[PDB]
Amino acid sequence: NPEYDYLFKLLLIGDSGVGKSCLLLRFADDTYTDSYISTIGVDFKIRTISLENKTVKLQIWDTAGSYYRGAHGIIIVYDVTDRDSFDNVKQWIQEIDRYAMENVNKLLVGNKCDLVSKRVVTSDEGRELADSHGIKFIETSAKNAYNVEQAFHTMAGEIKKRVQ
Ligand SMILES: Nc1nc2c(ncn2[C@@H]2O[C@H](COP(=O)(O)OP(=O)(O)O)[C@@H](O)[C@H]2O)c(=O)[nH]1
Ligand SMILES: [Mg+2]
Ligand SMILES: [Mg+2]
Ligand SMILES: [Mg+2]
Repeated sequence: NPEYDYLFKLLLIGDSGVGKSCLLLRFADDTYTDSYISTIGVDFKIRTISLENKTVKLQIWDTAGSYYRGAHGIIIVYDVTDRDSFDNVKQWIQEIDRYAMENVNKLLVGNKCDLVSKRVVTSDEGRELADSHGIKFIETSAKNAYNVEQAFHTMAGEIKKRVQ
């Protein structure tokens, strides 16, 4: 009996400091530290999930390579407390659309939503950007786990719809 029905390669991209590695560690290991992480110590993380009746193995990178790793899905992360990281999403997307797989799936993530007093990008602004690009949007906090599992499951769900 085969271990899994599907293998999906996922890449997290976005400006330095937005929480890409923290999002991965929370999802894959259910850990979080405020302490600086230069490297997670491995090239990628593996987690297996269930989608309807299918077992899906997720192979996830928090660093670019090929540059986009032949990813089936790309999670674009900004920090809701950092306006520059949000504006730069426009550039990340532009590069994905030109240089990643032609029909790669995309998800917009606004991270650090636990920091309500430091927020400078509204949820509505995040949603507007995602809508303009025809992609889904989710706000997360790696710190308290809010929406982290949902973000990756949502990404997997979008890929599955495309590959059947
Ligand atoms: N308050 C809060 N801080 C976060 C969150 N995620 C990451 N951080 C902080 O942001 C820093 C940068 O995160 P990191 O994962 O290294 O960002 P990366 O450069 O995109 O890989 C971390 O060291 C944490 O201090 C979050 O969800 N909430
Ligand atoms: Mg990192
Ligand atoms: Mg700027
Ligand atoms: Mg800058």
